Amino acid sequence: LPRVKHTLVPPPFAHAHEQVAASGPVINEFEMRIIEKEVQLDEDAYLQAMTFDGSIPGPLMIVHEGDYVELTLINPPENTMPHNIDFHAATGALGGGGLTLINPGEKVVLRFKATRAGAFVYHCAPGGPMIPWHVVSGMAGCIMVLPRDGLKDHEGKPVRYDTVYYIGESDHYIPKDEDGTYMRFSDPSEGYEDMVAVMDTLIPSHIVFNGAVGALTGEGALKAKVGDNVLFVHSQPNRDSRPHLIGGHGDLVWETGKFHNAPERDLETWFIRGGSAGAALYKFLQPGVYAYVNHNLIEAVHKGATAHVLVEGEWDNDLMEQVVAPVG
Amino acid sequence: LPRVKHTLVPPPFAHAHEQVAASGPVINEFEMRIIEKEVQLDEDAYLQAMTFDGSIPGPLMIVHEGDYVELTLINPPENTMPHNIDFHAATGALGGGGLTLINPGEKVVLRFKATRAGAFVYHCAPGGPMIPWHVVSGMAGCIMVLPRDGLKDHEGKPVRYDTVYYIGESDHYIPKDEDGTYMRFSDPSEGYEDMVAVMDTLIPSHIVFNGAVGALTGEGALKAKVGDNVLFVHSQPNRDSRPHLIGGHGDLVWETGKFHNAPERDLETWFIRGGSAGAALYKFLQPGVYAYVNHNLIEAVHKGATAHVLVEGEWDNDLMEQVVAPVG
Amino acid sequence: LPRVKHTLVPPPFAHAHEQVAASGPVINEFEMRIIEKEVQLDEDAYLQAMTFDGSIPGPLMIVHEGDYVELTLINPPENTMPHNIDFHAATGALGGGGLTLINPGEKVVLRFKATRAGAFVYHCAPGGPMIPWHVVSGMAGCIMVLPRDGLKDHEGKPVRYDTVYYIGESDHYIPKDEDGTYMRFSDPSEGYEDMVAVMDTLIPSHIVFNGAVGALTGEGALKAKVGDNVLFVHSQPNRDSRPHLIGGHGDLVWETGKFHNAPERDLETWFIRGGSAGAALYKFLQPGVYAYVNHNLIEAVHKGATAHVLVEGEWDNDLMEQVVAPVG
Ligand SMILES: [Cu+2]
Ligand SMILES: [Cu+2]
Ligand SMILES: [Cu+2]
Ligand SMILES: [Cu+2]
Ligand SMILES: [Cu+2]
Ligand SMILES: [Cu+2]
Ligand SMILES: [Mg+2]
Ligand SMILES: [Mg+2]
Ligand SMILES: [Mg+2]
Ligand SMILES: [Mg+2]
Ligand SMILES: [Mg+2]
Ligand SMILES: [Mg+2]
Ligand SMILES: [Mg+2]
Ligand SMILES: [Mg+2]
Ligand SMILES: [Mg+2]
Repeated sequence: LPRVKHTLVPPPFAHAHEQVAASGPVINEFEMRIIEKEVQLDEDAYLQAMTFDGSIPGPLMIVHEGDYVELTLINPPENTMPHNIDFHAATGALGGGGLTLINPGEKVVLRFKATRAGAFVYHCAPGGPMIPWHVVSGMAGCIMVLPRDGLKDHEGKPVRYDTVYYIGESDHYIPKDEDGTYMRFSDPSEGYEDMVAVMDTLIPSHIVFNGAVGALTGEGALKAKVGDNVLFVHSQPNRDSRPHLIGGHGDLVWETGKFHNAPERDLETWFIRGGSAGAALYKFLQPGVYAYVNHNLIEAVHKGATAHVLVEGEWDNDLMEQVVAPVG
Repeated sequence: LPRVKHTLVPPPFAHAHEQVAASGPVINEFEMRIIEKEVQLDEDAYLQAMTFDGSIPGPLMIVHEGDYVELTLINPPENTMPHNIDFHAATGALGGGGLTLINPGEKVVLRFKATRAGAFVYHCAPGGPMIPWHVVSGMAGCIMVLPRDGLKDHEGKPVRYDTVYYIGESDHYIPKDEDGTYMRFSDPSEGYEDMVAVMDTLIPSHIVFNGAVGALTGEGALKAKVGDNVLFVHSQPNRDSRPHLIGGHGDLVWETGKFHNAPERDLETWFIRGGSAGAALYKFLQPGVYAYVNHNLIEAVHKGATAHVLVEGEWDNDLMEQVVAPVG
Repeated sequence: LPRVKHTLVPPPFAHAHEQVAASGPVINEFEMRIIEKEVQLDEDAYLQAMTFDGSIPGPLMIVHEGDYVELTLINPPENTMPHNIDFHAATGALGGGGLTLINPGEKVVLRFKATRAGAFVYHCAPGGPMIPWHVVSGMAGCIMVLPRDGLKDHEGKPVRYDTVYYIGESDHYIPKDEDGTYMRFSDPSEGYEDMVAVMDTLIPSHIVFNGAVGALTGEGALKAKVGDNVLFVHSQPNRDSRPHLIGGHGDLVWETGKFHNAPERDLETWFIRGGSAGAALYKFLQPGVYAYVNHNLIEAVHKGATAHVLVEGEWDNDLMEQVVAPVG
């Protein structure tokens, strides 16, 4: 088969691809370097992170159903921990987890057949308590396996997006001093026991998009134009989420994220199960600011799960109009 | 278009309406007054509440798909906070949030087109941390946008309800003294910091139907007759719920709440995503008491999420019979 | 109608049955003894348990749609509490709860018609705060009501399983000393107040399959062969779960668990609503170890929600291959 080498792009963006496969099956070649580093989650909150390719989430991979995926995974010598990868897209050996365990200083190449269309989580899963710990330290991303003929709606009609944004949502469990301020450590291992204690409460200290509070707001805000069909691919490798586009809807939504299932329509809020990726298509109809949020609003605002979308275009009074301005 | 002025009715009831639109599109006129007040949630538990029209949830609005909605929203001078409204039913300006911010002493009129059929949350969302806070202080309701030709099942057959009940479920975060008793404040602002601390744990002190523990039990119990088709419209603006009619089922269920999607059938328990409204139709077959509950039973019983339904009619031994009474 | 007496088998196994009903409607006779006993959840963690037939979950019952179910329920004199049973499969009297309350020393026989196909929770529900308490002390199981003609897919095609495994997931709330170690009591009543306090946080101390941490790992691991179609019936009577077969998928999934609804396909992770049972069919394609987990990985690993499946057969390099072994 033809081989195709991809240059991955950081989230929320996506590497160059075509929705309708331009060729028959190919072998898709990707490479990622595991990067262990402390990352700033919020003003005075840091995580001893473990990442695929330096980002949280790991970068989005896009292939077509029936293609193969060959991932070269590298664990540089500066790292402290063994690591591996579990593709929920894959069949066998714990999603690849059982064939990809690498020590600092090693690399591995895994091939699998992308036999099933949909957005899928990939995540580290070295074994035992290392499994949740590596995930909640940021070690998860997404691979999107498109049907060879592109997306289809609930009636089998072809549908197309102008833009895909990959929204990786991640729950983190940063230990706190008695006064509520966050603790700092020299490395992930030093912080492990105190993190486990937070993990055991099941209460995230932070729940973020693109690896930090406000990553996708301000200068990081998503951009679109009236008329654009935007696919929002949303992963959550460990905990549930309930995405909502404030001022919009999900025109077509695969909340369980598998493209041969019929999508639901007109959703206000949908549901990403912890350990999965879903996808929602919306055509923007109005200009202005939108917020894309986890609609546990405490999770959205206090914990960090809020992105903004800035949309340019012409306002439509038929859809909405302020008939009487605030007055009194 | 014709204009129609509605008199809203408190939950769990619904204002006068027809399921199959009697006319072509109309402009529906509603008015609500924001009422800030301390409300009793339980025997020794009070909330500094912020309400639409004095109730938790805010009252149910019912219109048809393609109609317009013109809401006059009033923030009386006795109130302390600015407020607004986000209709998840609406397209643009943060659901109307960006066009409806009003100070105490002001009123505003918003128009929007109800372009999408389904039950939708409406909720206050003034901006930033005010957003979760106003919601968890009780500031949310529901608008139900019926298809012009009424409800249809999974096969496109017309279906009809005898009764709609609006069940508004709300999670609250009342601060506690060390001994577990609940704190009281002079106004919402005074209580804000202590409430944020509870909010951050993500653990509600109370989860209630119709604004208080036992609101829909005892004298508040819902009523029906064997043979009645009852639509249970269930909102939860901030947190997930898993509704269950004890002794019954969901005959037709739109758990994501959007009527053009095919409903599921025969459900024991369904799922309302935080930030959404769903709807379930059941035809009562047996008389007696039923409980309608969030089936996290701790949430149902300890937190307050239990309603009762008292059903009159004739018992059917073919469905169930006590063959041998307790004996020994 | 013919009467059929069943010998129940402990979970995760299932009593002898046929998927396509061999006869027209029958009356299915089951008997269960309530057993109150302290059970070991983990190395140094015990629960004052209340069980159907001595197991957590209670044993799986399997009947066909249109059959009757006659359960003889026995509360031996050594027990301390009244008990009853609520079949979510049943119509009327709080699922049978209102016809089955029995004191220690009593027995009762309930008949109901299994009018609806699907997997359903059954659980104790004596009344008031006894309801969540008996459930979280282990008092819940499942009845699976198969369509008379067996399972059908999203296109109405007959499908068949080789093996059903009943995975009962249960959240428990064991009180802790200040140092984080677990408390022991002489009986359930002695432990009640301290358990309520844990219940109120909504944070389980343990979340287990088949009644204990590691029940379904090690010697308890599930077994299958490449090619086997295994139905995983998954109940959670009180709290949500998000099941995942590591290294596999859900080929056909009824996450809300009602068989006349079309299943979704190719799922990575699905969702069991608290208070329900769902079911997922998978055909094993690769040999080796799999883990079946709640994909809140903290819940899976720290809390106990992990089962293993050991699969024998021939490896398929087309699906997955380690192209370059760890090297460096
Ligand atoms: Cu790792
Ligand atoms: Cu996984
Ligand atoms: Cu407000
Ligand atoms: Cu909203
Ligand atoms: Cu009991
Ligand atoms: Cu129940
Ligand atoms: Mg690179
Ligand atoms: Mg400090
Ligand atoms: Mg469209
Ligand atoms: Mg009025
Ligand atoms: Mg006090
Ligand atoms: Mg019917
Ligand atoms: Mg026996
Ligand atoms: Mg101790
Ligand atoms: Mg198949």
